[PDB]
Amino acid sequence: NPNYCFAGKTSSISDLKEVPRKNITLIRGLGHGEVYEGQVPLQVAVKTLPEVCSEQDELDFLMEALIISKFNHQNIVRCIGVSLQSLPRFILLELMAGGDLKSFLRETRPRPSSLAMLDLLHVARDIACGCQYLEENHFIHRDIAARNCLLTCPGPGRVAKIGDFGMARDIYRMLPVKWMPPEAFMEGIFTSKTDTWSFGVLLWEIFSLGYMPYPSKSNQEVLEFVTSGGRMDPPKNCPGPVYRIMTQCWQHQPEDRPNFAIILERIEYCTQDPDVINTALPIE
Ligand SMILES: C[C@@H](Oc1cc(-c2cccc(S(C)(=O)=O)c2)cnc1N)c1cc(F)ccc1N1NC=CN1
Repeated sequence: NPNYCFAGKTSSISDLKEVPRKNITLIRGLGHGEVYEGQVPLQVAVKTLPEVCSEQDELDFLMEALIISKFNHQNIVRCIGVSLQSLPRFILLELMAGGDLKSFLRETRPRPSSLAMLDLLHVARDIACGCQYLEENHFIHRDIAARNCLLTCPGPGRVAKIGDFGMARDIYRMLPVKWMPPEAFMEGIFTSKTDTWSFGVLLWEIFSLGYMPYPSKSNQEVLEFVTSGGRMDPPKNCPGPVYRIMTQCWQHQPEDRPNFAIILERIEYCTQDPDVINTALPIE
């Protein structure tokens, strides 16, 4: 059984909370291996490992379990436990009834039939807080993007959390190029400033209300665009103060990009600014 180290502490499969299979009930699919809504009553999202898999897939699954179980922060999805001693094997996560952030943005965007700038700034703050936690614990996420974030509920009290760690698990042992800084896809150098760049792209995703980054551009086109200094324009109706956070996250030199403490400070300032939060989002 392979070990996992986070924050200088070492854990193993034995440290995972094994939940008796008989105590676990599947309710319905949530999409995808496959993920189900379940009960243990505690509501859970149940990630499954296909029984037809390689020994490598099984190690990947175990490592994902260790990674999430060892985090402790309000903006990172909780792991209730695992069921690894029955097949198919389960990882049990906090059920985020709001679903993934990218689909939420698409589905909840203002129309003649609702969201405000403050809703978006709150999502941004939430994820930035999670990223700050990762940064201060020297963990590089490597794939900070709307598709990897979840919401506790559809309504105003929603809290956003980072909910997937598959890329980080792979690296611990298909590239998200549109979310990566120049030194990452060029030299394969990763640091906390890698996540800062990605957060800038997530910020664009959020204030565009769920558009794919670099509209009309392919991966290689983005690679060449970003490498030569190209940056995305502001999303429709995006306040200048918010766009300026994005452009700071996308500084070419990693040292010129803000850490997440500074990012959080800037998001907070935007939230206070009436001219920012009084700005209406577009209605499609
Ligand atoms: C592993 C999975 O975890 C979850 C999904 C949903 C969740 C996702 C979508 C919709 C709903 S719903 C129908 O209950 O509103 C709940 C709610 N809680 C989770 N803990 C997940 C984590 C992410 F960070 C991003 C996407 C997903 N998936 N995987 C398969 C589907 N989403």
